[PDB]
Order: sequence, then C-alpha cells, then structure tokens
Amino acid sequence: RYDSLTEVEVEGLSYLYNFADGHAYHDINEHYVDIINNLQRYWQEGKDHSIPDMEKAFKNQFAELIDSSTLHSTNHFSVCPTASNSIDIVAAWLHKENKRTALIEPAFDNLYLLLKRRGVDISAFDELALKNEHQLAQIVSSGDIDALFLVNPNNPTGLEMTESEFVYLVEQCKAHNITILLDRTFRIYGKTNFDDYQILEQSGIDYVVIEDTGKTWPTQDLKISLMVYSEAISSTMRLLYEEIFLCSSNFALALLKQFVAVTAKFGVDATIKNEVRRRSETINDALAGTGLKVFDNDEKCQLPLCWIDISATGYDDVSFAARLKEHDIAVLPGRFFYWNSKSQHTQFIRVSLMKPDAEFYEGIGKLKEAVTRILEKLEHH
Amino acid sequence: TDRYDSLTEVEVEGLSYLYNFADGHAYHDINEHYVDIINNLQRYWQEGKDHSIPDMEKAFKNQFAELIDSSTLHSTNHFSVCPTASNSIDIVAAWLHKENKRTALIEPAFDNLYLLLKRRGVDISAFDELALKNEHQLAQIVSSGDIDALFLVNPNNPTGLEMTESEFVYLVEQCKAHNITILLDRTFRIYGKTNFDDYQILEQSGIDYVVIEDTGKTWPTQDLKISLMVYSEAISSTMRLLYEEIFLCSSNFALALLKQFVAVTAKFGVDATIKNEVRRRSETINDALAGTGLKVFDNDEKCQLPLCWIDISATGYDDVSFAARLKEHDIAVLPGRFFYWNSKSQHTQFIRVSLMKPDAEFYEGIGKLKEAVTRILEKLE
Ligand SMILES: CC1=C(O)/C(=C\N=C(/CCCNC(=N)N)C(=O)O)C(COP(=O)(O)O)=CN1
Ligand SMILES: CC1=C(O)/C(=C\N=C(/CCCNC(=N)N)C(=O)O)C(COP(=O)(O)O)=CN1
Repeated sequence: RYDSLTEVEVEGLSYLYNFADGHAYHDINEHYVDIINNLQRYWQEGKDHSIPDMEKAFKNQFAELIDSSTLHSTNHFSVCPTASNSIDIVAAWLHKENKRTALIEPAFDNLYLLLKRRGVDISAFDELALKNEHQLAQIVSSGDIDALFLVNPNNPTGLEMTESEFVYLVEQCKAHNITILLDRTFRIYGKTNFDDYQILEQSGIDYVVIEDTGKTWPTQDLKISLMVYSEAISSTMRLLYEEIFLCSSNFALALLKQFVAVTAKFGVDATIKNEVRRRSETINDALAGTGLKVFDNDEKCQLPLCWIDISATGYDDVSFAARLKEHDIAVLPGRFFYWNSKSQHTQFIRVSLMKPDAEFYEGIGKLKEAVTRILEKLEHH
Repeated sequence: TDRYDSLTEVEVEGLSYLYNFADGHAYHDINEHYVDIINNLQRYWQEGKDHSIPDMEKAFKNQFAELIDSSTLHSTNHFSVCPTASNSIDIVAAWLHKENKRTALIEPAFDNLYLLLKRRGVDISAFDELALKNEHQLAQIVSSGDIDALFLVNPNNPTGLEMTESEFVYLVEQCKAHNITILLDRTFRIYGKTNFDDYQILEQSGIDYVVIEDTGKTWPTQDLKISLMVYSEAISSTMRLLYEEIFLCSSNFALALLKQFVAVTAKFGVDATIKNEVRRRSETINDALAGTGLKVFDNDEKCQLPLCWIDISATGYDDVSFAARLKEHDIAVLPGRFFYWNSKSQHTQFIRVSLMKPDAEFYEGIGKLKEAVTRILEKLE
C-alpha cells in the first residue's frame, strides 16, 4: 500500500515513461529559447537588484499577466521556493489561530497531509459545492468551520469557478466570518478571466492566495510561489514565513519573471494552452475504442493532465498502474485524490501531459500498446 | 511592532540598507575559480535536463562525498535533497515531534532552529555548546533521562566552536550508550579546521542520526541552494515520508550548478577557492576594530566562520541599541541576544557582522563601520 501520491511519483521518477507527477518538464518552446540563451542576463539582473525589489518586480509582472490591479497594489505577500511551502505555512497559520478548516475534495493529497501534519482540524467538502449555491451555504452556515481551503481550478477534475460562483463564495464566507485559503497553482490553465484578488480584498475577509510557476513554466523545479494575504493577518503570516525563509532566489525571480513576461508578450494560448490541447488530443485519440474513458464535460478547464476512467477494464487503479509499470509506464492511481473517501473512487488513473516531449509521445504510443496487450491477455482469461 | 522578534526579521530589514552585514548567506563576488561556471550556465541547465532526478541527486551527493572525502556518504542511499537547510531542519523537527523525542538544542544557535522545533511542538531543553568540549558535562546531559535527542550545530554559529575527532567520537559513544538520537547541522562544515569522516563514525556506531548539509553559507549562488539531509537506515522510511509531504524533489538545475561549485572547490582546494578570502576579510575587520574597545570574539580552538562575533560591552550599549545607532549610518548588523535563545536577557553584549557580502560593499562598508563606531563612541565622551 502506498503512503501517498508523492510516493508513487517518486517511484515514477525511475521509469522509462513517467506520467505520474504534474510538475512541468516539457521542452523549451520557440518562444522561451532566448531566455535559456541568455541565462547570464538574468543572473546579472539578480545581482544588480535588491531582494525586495526583485520580489516586487516578479509579483508585479505576474499581476500584469493576470491583469489584477489589486495584486499589483498590495505589499502583503511573501515569496516561497515552492507552492507546498506556501501551503504548509498556511497550515501552520490555521493551527495557530485555531481555525477549523474544510478542505476541498478531491485535492492533491499532500494538501491534506500538510494540514494534518500541522494539527489542523480538517473536514471534507465536495468540490461540486462550489457550483451549488445552497450546498455551499449549508457548509458555511453549520458553525462547524472557520476556514475554507479550496483549489481553483481543481486538480484532477479541472473544476473551475465562474466569476459569479466566486462572488457568491466570498459573500457567503464574509457573512460567516470564514477565512478563505485559495490555491491558484493551476490558474493559467483556467478558462475564466476575472480579478479574484479584487473580489477578495473588497469584501474585507481574511484570505491567503497561493500562486505557483511549477505546473506551468518548465524550469527544472526552480520555482516561485507567491503567497498573498489580507492586511489583517499579514503580520502573523510573515512571522511564520520568516521562521523558515529569509528569501527566495533573486536568480530564480529574474528568470521566472522573464518566462512570465514572454507569456504575456505572445499570449497564454501560443505559449501554454495550445500545447496542453495537442497533448490532450494525443491521449484521447490513443485511448479511443479501448474502453478507457477520458473524463470530460462542458464546464471543466483543460489541466496539464488527463483523468481517465478505467472501470471498463475490470481493474482498479492501483492494479492497472501496477500492470503498466511492468511495461515501464508510470501513472498515478486516482483514489488518493479523494482523500476522505478513497475506496469509493478507485476507477481512475491520472496521466500528466507536460513531460519531456520525446518521452511523452513515445510513451503514449507505448501506453496504447500496453493497454491493448493487457486487455487482450484478459480475453484469454 | 517596535522591537525585533527574530534574527531573520533584522536580516530582512537589513536587505534595504546600503551596507548590509546582517544575514550570513554567501553573497560575495564570483572569484576567478568560479567565473567559468557562470560563463557557462547553459551547460548546467543542459546537464539537469539530461539526467533523471534520482541520478542527479546521487551525482551531487557523490561529488560532495568526494570533496569531504567520506566513503560512507558515498556509499549511502538514505538521504533526501531540500532546497534550503531550514527545510531540512523543519522536517527533522516534525520527525522529533512525531516520534515523541525530548530534544536538547545547542545554545547559542541561530534562532530559527529553536523557532522551528518550537513551531513543530517539540519538547525543548537547552544545552551549553561548551558541553561538546567537556566530557563530564556531556555525560551528565545524556545520562539524565530527561532527553531523547540532541540537536547540535558543528561548527557552531556564531562562536565557531568545532569538535575535534576525539570529541566527536566521544559524543557518539555517549549518545549510543543512552539511545539518544543525534541531529547534526553541518551548515558551516567547509569552514571547519578538522577533516575527519563524521559520516563513518555515525554509521559505524549504529545510532539514529540526521546530518544536514548546506551550500548557502559557502558558495555564492544567489540563494539557489541545495541541502542534503542524510539519515540512519532505521529512521529512513519515516524521514522520507515526512520529506515527501512537502517535496517531490529539488531542482536538477540547482543540483548540476552546485555540483560544479563543489567539484571546482575540490580540484583547487578549499583554501584557494574559499578560506583565503575569508581570512583576508576577517583580518580586515580585525584591524579596523583594533583599539576601539570592541573585542572580536576569538580563541585558539574555534574555526573562522564567514562572520565576526563582537563583544561591545565596553561601549555601555546593548546590542539592539548599538545596532540602532549603526543603522542611522546605513549599516545593518545583527544583535547577538537572539542566538542565546533560552537566555536572551543574559546575553545582550554581542553583535555579529557577516563577511561574505558583495566585495565592494564589504571592504567599503568596513571603512564606513569603523568611522561610524568611532563617531558614536566619541559622542558618549
Ligand atoms: C493543487 C496543488 C498541487 O496539485 C500541488 C502539487 N501537485 C503535484 C505534485 C506534488 C509533488 N509532491 C509534493 N509536493 N509533496 C501534482 O503532481 O499534481 C501543489 C504543490 O506544488 P509543488 O509540488 O510544491 O511544486 C500545490 N497545489
Ligand atoms: C547553523 C544554521 C544556520 O545558521 C542557518 C541559517 N543562518 C543564517 C540565515 C538564516 C535566515 N533566516 C531563515 N532561514 N528563516 C545566518 O544568517 O547565519 C541555517 C538555515 O540556512 P538557510 O537560511 O535556510 O539557507 C541552518 N543552519
């Protein structure tokens, strides 16, 4: 039995065709090439500027990309080397302030593990409550919770809140003095475009927002996670941050600031979303007619991953992933995302898209052949 | 608030001052031995792409084992790789709490070691750094039955206290005899004067241990760092579980870049690449403070850390007040009381001045520091 999704992902790192973890590792495209050709420029940029100036410069470049004037305005933020570090500091804050916390389900499981490790009193809430107004109202009205930890858009389902859904969420939390923790790790893949920072700040609620470069720009896990919070909790949030970190890397900030700038210059679609679409189509076309059904609906966004229903095969997720491993292919069994109800959700695997290009395409062809060979060996049984 | 609550808070404030001698992160200029690395950053970007994460983890660990000439470290696969040394300490603290280990922490110590253990809920007691050099005092500590784990820093920051081989062997013998777990922070290892194989001694003894390494105080890579966390076989499963709650991995680019810095240091020697410049800077600040009434902390048993620990008793000023006066002259130093994390009020007579700052800022700032010190003292008379 696996302890966690990360245990599976670590094992996957040793496989020929690794589709387990969702960290961005695709090849540098035509537009980002110039950045690698000029690494020395960003090394020099880091040397020539103060740590506070580089922090603000990256934050503001990101605010320009997502067109949030509210984020551009605020100085209440810190810079972590990883998004999991931002999540963990938030969990330390929730425990310190004694906030009973409802955590979205499904979720990448280390969100639950970090909250649990920090001593947070955790309960589950269905991601679909973000799209059902009175299901959400009952959750926040119960007097059972003081905070709501969500992921938007959500991993692995691509569930994404509309502007009106997000406004309703903030209004309900405001009326019940509920703190919102908002994990925006997959923001750039979303289909929506509204200023969620503006809605949060104008409401007056306490909140933390977590951003991440690591699922989006392929920088070999040299990452930046912005952790942004309301004025009223900034002193304590910053104190907890400083127990761990003095700062992140000025080199990493200068480098990632340019990745963000290039994405702004050529747009999201040409630099990120079109590639995700093409790789999505590759898997869909490969699995057509096999009985494996890619999860899809009208409302979801396209994450850098595919959520696949394998129920037609008669295997559960852990079983099927074990067979694929004998063919040098590593996938993520899906049950762990349903961290409060794993055994009711054993029919899915997750396959990540943003892998090294040659490995990815060769690997999907091997995956199609392995599925074929696995199912035909099952006809002989 | 009006006062300082942590060394990191003072260091953050110091980031905005013209002459910042506060934090101890390596920020000196790239010397002639390292310039070829920066001139060819693309080579290490490419190397990170060309190797799997586990194989680059091992390649860095092995290159470091070569530099420190430890066949034991070279042999072991029980280790994880963190982006910062603070992350490694935090995971160790989480392990101490999970395993219900009453922990004696060295005093003095850089204060976030104390803060992290306290934040994780560890049951903390202080022990005098001088116990490491007095056999009877250490034996009383481990045989009391009041502790289960001993957290030490060797060589110690800010005093430069360093264990001899026979002193280290005695420590391990005594902890073994009382089943005390050793947590060994070797952040400043490369500055020590000794050369023995501590990994061999720990492995041979059979005790439970974690060793923490760091590049950040030694090689100037703009806080793009690597921290090896190496541990005994018997605790490897649980240590790796806690690591994997927070990290999948660190950066392969970071590992490739830092591996070269290590390799070059091993090729040309730690004196030519590191220690010689440290000597020049220590002599520089020693000559500047001579005859001021400020007493540089010194003895014939310490090693030379990249920092200067200074008794300001003769000023009549306490450390925070004196640091406040220097700030008025655009000079940031570290008040020493927070290093005595269990007894701050009894140790207010020291400041710490870091040495490995950008070259022109350092030598110019020592001149400004001498002038500010002279002017502040003349006004008292
Ligand atoms: C919604 C969300 C995630 O899905 C997520 C991570 N997802 C992963 C790999 C996690 C690897 N394991 C770990 N970080 N302990 C995935 O494969 O989708 C993180 C943290 O990102 P970092 O791993 O710290 O860079 C934050 N929010
Ligand atoms: C013995 C030791 C230290 O002295 C130390 C840090 N010393 C510092 C700056 C710490 C800045 N603040 C922080 N990490 N929250 C000094 O100025 O000496 C660390 C952690 O290293 P990192 O800061 O995480 O890179 C581990 N072991």
